[PDB]
Amino acid sequence: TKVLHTDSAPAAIGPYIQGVDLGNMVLTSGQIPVNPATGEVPADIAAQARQSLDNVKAVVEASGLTVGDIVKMTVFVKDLNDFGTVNEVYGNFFDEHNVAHYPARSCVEVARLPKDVGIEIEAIAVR
Amino acid sequence: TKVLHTDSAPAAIGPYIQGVDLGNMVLTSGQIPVNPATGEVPADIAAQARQSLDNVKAVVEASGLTVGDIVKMTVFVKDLNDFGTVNEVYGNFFDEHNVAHYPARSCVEVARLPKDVGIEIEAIAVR
Amino acid sequence: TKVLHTDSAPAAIGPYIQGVDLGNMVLTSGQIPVNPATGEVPADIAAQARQSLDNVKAVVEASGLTVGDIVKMTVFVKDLNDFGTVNEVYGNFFDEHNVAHYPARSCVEVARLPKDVGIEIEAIAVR
Ligand SMILES: [Ca+2]
Ligand SMILES: [Ca+2]
Ligand SMILES: [Mg+2]
Repeated sequence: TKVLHTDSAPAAIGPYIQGVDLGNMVLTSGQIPVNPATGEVPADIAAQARQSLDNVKAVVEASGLTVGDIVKMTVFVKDLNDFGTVNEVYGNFFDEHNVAHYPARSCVEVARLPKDVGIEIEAIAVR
Repeated sequence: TKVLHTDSAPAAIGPYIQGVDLGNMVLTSGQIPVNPATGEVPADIAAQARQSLDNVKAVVEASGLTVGDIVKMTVFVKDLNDFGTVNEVYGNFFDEHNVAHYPARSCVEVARLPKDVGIEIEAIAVR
Repeated sequence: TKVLHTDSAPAAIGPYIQGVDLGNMVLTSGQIPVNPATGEVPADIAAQARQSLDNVKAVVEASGLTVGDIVKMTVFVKDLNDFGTVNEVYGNFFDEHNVAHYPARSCVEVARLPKDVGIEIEAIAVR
């Protein structure tokens, strides 16, 4: 087991690590749309969706793996009315990374997220 | 890793795959109560719980595994007040498949689900 | 695979097991803050958080592993306004167990939890 840490994902400010490498599998903590360079969250959902995805990417890359190694993700959103926009950003993100296939996924609307963000994404990648 | 696909589960009409086979473990995407042949969702929760479970079963079976190979399920519901009905159907489904033991499970009521369905279920199975 | 059972975690009263041991990984069912000795749930969120964590620990210990082997946990809460208290208890718990590092984590506010509890936690541990 190895702790994953990267300055390209929001700093772990609390009792948790950004992600963990189990050897054959990598698990990331749920990533909120905080910009790692400023500590701020963009106002619009499209930008938040892309920021969370970029954060997931940073944690996965810290293990030496790539976006294409992601096999499952869970997407928690604050409002499914924005699902069209989130899916568009989400699909485009994987397309832009030239992945062989999209990962398996679960998506649900929650009552609230940390810092009142509109989305949180956790992922599983395999080596 | 291998992509899982079956006509017995709702077609992936978004940026995701039905499930993934990691060799030792199989992970399904969250399955909603859509009838794969008609694209329709039954009106009552008992029927929806049944359809989602059948969908999960289809994805797991696509890997060559069975319902008895499921080790963990996460059940997201729209209403814990229907938990009596959901719990009945859930237990019945596993009993009908003559499993040695029920899987580990987490159940929570979410704020909303894709397509305004009443339940979404994701599963982990092992070979 | 092996079924995990312990009298130190709430009794599985339904179609599920407390946890499962897959050999290299242990998965616990979501643990609610029920005190296994009395069957009661404490009123305050701090007590509930510690009770759920102790229940998770009990399931993990039933496999032969320890708190230090926990690598990922998902924390579902009924109210994020109680998150300062939950993080406090959560960090204190791992600190008291002298873990080398905190595990990866995802935290979201749900609409409702079984028995109307304020927190539910599920964990993954590795051997
Ligand atoms: Ca496009
Ligand atoms: Ca709602
Ligand atoms: Mg109701």
